[PDB]
Amino acid sequence: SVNARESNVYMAKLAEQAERYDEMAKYMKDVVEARQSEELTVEERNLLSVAYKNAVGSRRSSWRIISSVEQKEHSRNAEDASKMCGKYRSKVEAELTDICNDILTMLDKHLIPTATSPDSKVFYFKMKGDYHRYISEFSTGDSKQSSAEDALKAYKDATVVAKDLEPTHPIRLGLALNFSVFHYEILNEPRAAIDMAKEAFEMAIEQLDKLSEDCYKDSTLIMQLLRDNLTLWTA
Amino acid sequence: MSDSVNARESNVYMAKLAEQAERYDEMAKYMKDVVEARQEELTVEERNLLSVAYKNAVGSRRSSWRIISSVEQKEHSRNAEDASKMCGKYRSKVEAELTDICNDILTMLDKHLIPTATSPDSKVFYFKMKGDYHRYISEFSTGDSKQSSAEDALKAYKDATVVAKDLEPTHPIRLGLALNFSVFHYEILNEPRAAIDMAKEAFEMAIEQLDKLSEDCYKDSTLIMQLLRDNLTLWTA
Amino acid sequence: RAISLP
Amino acid sequence: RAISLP
Repeated sequence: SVNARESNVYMAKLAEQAERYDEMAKYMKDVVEARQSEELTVEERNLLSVAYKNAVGSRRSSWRIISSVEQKEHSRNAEDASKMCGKYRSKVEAELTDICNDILTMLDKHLIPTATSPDSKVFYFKMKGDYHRYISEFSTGDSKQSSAEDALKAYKDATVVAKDLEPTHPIRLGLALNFSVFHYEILNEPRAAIDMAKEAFEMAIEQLDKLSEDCYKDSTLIMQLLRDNLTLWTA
Repeated sequence: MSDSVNARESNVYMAKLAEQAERYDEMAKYMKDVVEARQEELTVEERNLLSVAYKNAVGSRRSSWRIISSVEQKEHSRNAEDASKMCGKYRSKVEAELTDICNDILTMLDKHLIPTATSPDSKVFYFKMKGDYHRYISEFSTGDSKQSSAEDALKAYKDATVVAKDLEPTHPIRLGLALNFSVFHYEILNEPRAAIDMAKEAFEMAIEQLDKLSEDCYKDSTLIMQLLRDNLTLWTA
Repeated sequence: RAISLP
Repeated sequence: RAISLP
């Protein structure tokens, strides 16, 4: 009955070690779609995220490298070569679209509807915002507007639930981290990014003392990324 | 054939872009289309792009194979037979990819690249590249298959060695030949004495003539002389 | 260039 | 663990 689950999870772990993430993602995808309304474990949930994050991560990184060369050529009036970069970028975009749509479908149909605890709901609402954001990174015109609006809503929805978590809860901080990034890079609203990140960070600092030895570094890891972004963003 | 000069310049450009994008399977394919569509020799630049492309394509699968085999064995050692068998099936999947990629480049070598090679330089390069790809196959083959691909590799490295006798002992291509050929003896054939003898002989021969190291080469040549020593140091303990 | 959650 | 040509 639940034999296939233990086994897909074993394979997902195995593919992560082998660094074959499209396969890691397909294993974890098969866990999600099978589930009778049972919630993914913390361990599974993280594996799904790691797998999608890496599968998408590598295409995003190539996307950026390919774009930069495209604009390098465009500016050196080498038009024949510019178009070649463009055809190649589109191909990477097709892959990005597929992988993002795949995980977002799983979130809309399976993950978000079945989640109980404040933890899970924030976790999955944040994922959806993230993947809409990834689509927003390369999209144009009305695709961009659409995915921008769904990411925004997803982060808002996540923000609403997150108020039930302590200001130093790592899942609450991570949301503010990505939510502020969304504002700055996609919406081009530097003021609301700075505020959001500043708020999340100050609210956490106000409470670092009310934490224990074996728990505070998970928090500081992320409060640190928050400061690093603020430093970059503030002239 | 004006359309042929452009098609080649274009694939080279895309091979280079795929490399910057770190999409090596597609890099390999661009360079393959350069090979399959040529008149009877690739330049130094292309030859090198071809090798980098296949090397990385195969490299990530080699690295995965090793990790999966290791887990397969920890399992066997733990009497967790189910898990092992799964690891086993997963290892096969990667083996099938390796086989296809090595055979792809070997076919190009056999039918296209070795036959049109003029220079002793490029003859060594391509024979060496051929022992390497048979060596990669031998890495995961067993019994009879391993023997047959080990024999194809042995012959390619010897053929490269014969021609290499026309390069200075300090030539980077000759030195790289000795490094891989000795690695092959050690790892594939399990002949630690022939390996140590071959690396030692290539290092000593280069060192007999350090005064003849040219300014255009002494970087890559020393690098290789240093890997030869590192291997000797390891094999020697 | 801003880091998002690893 | 022996290194072949980069």
